[PDB]
Amino acid sequence: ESTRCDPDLVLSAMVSDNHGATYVFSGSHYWRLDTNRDGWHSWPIAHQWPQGPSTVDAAFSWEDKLYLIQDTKVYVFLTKGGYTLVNGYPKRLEKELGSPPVISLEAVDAAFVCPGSSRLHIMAGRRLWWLDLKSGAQATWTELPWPHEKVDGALCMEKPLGPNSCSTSGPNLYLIHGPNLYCYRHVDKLNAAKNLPQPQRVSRLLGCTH
Ligand SMILES: [Cl-]
Ligand code: NA
Ligand code: NA
Repeated sequence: ESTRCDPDLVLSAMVSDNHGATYVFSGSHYWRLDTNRDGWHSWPIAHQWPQGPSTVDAAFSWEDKLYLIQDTKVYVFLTKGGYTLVNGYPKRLEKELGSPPVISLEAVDAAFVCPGSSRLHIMAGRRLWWLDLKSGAQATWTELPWPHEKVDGALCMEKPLGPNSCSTSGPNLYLIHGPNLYCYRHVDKLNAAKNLPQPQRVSRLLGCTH
């Protein structure tokens, strides 16, 4: 194969919840990879995020909150006992996270927060920033170097995506672009890299024969 094993499949976001549930988004649908083996059925976003966005451009989780971003709107859900939209959401992104100095963002491509950090990393185009989630809209975005010109989604977590990790100490840092899945051992490796790393294929991750 379905959209899953399609050569034109493009993912739009990745996120994992405080409980260990990992989701990969493709526009208006998603798949759940941390199942056990509950088919490879792709669900429409509303399946679990009843009142969320139509499509997801980026996603992250911090604490017991799961964030979904659509264009310039952010949706924040509590992961108490099922996802509940937070009162007052969604909100303009600048109202929640502030803004980079010289740019006015219209869309965001990827986001991630590594375990045991309150530092949100956000990417748009060939730019990558970090900001402190503890500072709300007053956050200062610091531009970091990296080797990517464009990404589709990102994810930082202790367990590996697929059978093998690329990090012995910290959590695995994953960036996706088109059919590729890249893994970095730490954010510093990401900032220091001059070439991209051998990618793994997303299709294989999605349970395809190739
Ligand atoms: Cl993302
Ligand atoms: Na994205
Ligand atoms: Na993400």
